[PDB]
This record gives sequence, structure tokens and C-alpha cells, in this order.
Amino acid sequence: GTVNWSVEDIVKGINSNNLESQLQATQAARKLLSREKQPPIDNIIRAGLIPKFVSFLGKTDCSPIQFESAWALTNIASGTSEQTKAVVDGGAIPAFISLLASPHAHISEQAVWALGNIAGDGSAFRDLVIKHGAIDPLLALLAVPDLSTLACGYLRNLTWTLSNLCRNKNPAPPLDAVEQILPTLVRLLHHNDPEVLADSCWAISYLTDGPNERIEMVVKKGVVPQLVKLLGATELPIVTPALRAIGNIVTGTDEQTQKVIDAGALAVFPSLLTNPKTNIQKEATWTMSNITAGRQDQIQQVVNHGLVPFLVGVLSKADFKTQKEAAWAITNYTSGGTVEQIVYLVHCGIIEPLMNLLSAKDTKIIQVILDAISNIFQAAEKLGETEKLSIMIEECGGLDKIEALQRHENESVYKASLNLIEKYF
Amino acid sequence: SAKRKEPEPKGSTKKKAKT
Repeated sequence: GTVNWSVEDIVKGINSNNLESQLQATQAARKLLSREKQPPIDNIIRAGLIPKFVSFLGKTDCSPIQFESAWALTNIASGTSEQTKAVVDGGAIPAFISLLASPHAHISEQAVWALGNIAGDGSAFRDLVIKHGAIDPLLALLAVPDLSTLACGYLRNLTWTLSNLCRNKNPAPPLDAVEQILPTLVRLLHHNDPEVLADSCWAISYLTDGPNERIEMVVKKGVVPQLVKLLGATELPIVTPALRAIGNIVTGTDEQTQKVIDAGALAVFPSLLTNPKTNIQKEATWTMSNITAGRQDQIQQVVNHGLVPFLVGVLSKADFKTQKEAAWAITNYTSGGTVEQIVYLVHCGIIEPLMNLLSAKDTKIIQVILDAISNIFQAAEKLGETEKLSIMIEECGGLDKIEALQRHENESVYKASLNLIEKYF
Repeated sequence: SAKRKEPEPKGSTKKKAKT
């Protein structure tokens, strides 16, 4: 029927002066563009078909041709930057924005999907979509008393597209676009579908990634408790972006950080820190590191929640990248902690796993660890206990590792490791 | 500020073909 045509046949049909022939030919193009094994996107582009498809977007009298073009353009825009750029150069942005208003939900949804792919290309197209005025009609599609009455695939596409309009960093989206979208995003974050929740968390994660002014506008909407609740979800696709967003927030001010603490976040961390998914452990440990970089009373909350043995555990055994984050969490904690906090850290068993790590071929971890040693010595000094500390480092084999590091081909390692022996060994 | 802000980029699907 319209299955398996050549591109030259599709060209013949689209150039006929017959709307029905054009329709058949567009659907044929769509079915070519819908196969998983190498769809001939470049062949279609090379044939000159994009501008014709874009003009079919405007055929209100022909709803089926509007849909097949939408779908064909969707799949093209789904390709490389060059393929997406061809769609945009065809004038497809305003035309897809106009179709958001279609009375046909399947057509309106296809327009949403296409705009998602265009914004997903990066900063410039995201921003180009926003200048065309996509946001208002996108949001007007979600202006319903209850989200549950929308078709679910449709709601998912809206959510994902809005999330691509929040994404990317150099530059971040316009402040006023972010302000416009946030209220609706807060609503979607309370919706009960897992994909809608996952992609709402992704959007919040994009929006909390950067300067503290951007964190602020999110935290101000009061989403942190709902984030923390999602952080406890059983679905890994929801936990991953909820954790990234929580982690982005605690890179912010002490007050912003305190908000995730007040939300109950640290109660979820015994399991996040022992999560069998190695990426959740990494991210959770990085998160812990920025909380240990907080106030003393924030550090104290890490203590009260029983989290320091979990940090010992991760430093002891974890994929190397997680250990690296753990080393940071310790360096931070020892640099901002009370002496009593640091004594506590040592009582939990930090020394021996910290020393084992000095065998790592990774200049940066070594610096981070020597820094933590020095910080801990500085607390031992204040208590007349450096000798008691030197013995533990000695007994676990830490001196051999510090001694070996003097002749290290790195100016920072040599200085601080000779300095440690000078002062303590 | 001991805060470290620049995580490994991560997201949902960037682009998506229909079927």
C-alpha cells in the first residue's frame, strides 16, 4: 500500500498536483522514517522533502496529511544536529506551534513531540522554540482541573517536552521562561504516573544545576519535600533524577541545603549509600560530600542520622568513583567539623580505609586524602593526641604509603606528604 | 565554599523517534 516505497516514488507523489496522492506519498515517507534499522533521513532531506512536509502542517482541511508530515518531521528532527537543523531551516517551528491548537489530540501531541526533539538538540534551538512562543500553548494543554483525565501518552509527551525546554546550561533557559513553566512543573511532580514523575524530576534537576539564584527559584516553590518523597520511590527511573535534583540543591547555600535536611532527606541515605545500582551510590556519596561541606550543625545531622558508618562503608568498598566522592565527603567533614565530630569520625573507623586508598593511581584522590589526614592531625594536636593518631596510621600501614609519596611526581603530593612526616613521623 | 557544583551531565532522552 504505502509500505516500502522508494524515495523517488515518494517524490513523484508529493509533486503531483493531487492532495490525496500527496497524502499517500507522505505516509509512505513516514513509514520509511519509522523503521529502527537506518531510516533514510538523509535521503529524504537530500530529496528536498522537508519544505513540502512543513507546508502540509498547515493543511487544516487535511487532518491526515498534517499528522503524517508531523510524524515524518518528528523522526527527522529526532536525528543528528544536522538533521534537526534541516527541520528548523524548513520553517517547522512556527508551524508545529500552530498545530498545538489542533482540535485533533493525536495531531497536537505529534507537534508537542516534534518540539521536544527540536528543543532537545541544545540551547540555541531550545531558546528558538521559546522565542517562537511555544510555552504558552504547551502550558494551556495542561490547564485542566485534573491531569488524570488527559490521555496518559499525551501527558507523558507534554511533560518530556517541557523538560527539554528546561534543559541545558550554556546558557541556562531564560529566567522568565523558567518562571512561567515552574508552577505547571510543580503540579506534574504530584501526578501519579511514573514516567511523568521521572521527567518532572529531570526538569527540576536541570533547573537546580547551576548558580544558587536558579536553585532559589525552585526551592521557593516548596518542592523539596515532594523531591524527598520521590527519593524514597521504588522505581529507579524516579530515584535517579530525584537524587540528582536533591544533590544539585545541596551544592547551594547553607539555607538551601538545610531545606533538604528539614525535609527528612537524610533518613533515605542508609539505603541510597548501599544501593546495588552503582550510579545511585556515586550520586548519593557526592550528595553527602556537599552536605558535609555545610555548617557544623548540618554535619551534626549527618552524625545523628547514623551516616558516618555508611561513609566508612563506601570508603572501604565501592566502585572507585564512589570511593573518590567518599574521600571528598571526609575531606569536607574534617575541614568544617568540630574536634568532637572529627574524633567521632575516627572512632567509626575512617583511618584504615583512608590509608588503603593512598595506593590509588589518581593524583586528585591522594591530595584529597592527605588533606583529610592533615585536618585530622590538626584536631589531634588540639587534644595532645597526635602520637595516638600516628600509631594507628603506623599500625594500619599508612606510614609506608605516606613515606612512598614524598618522591611522587607531583608538587602537591610531595610537599604535603613530606610535611606530614616532618610534623608527625 | 567546599561545595562542588559540576556534576556529570545526565538526563532523560534528548531526542526520540516515533516507532
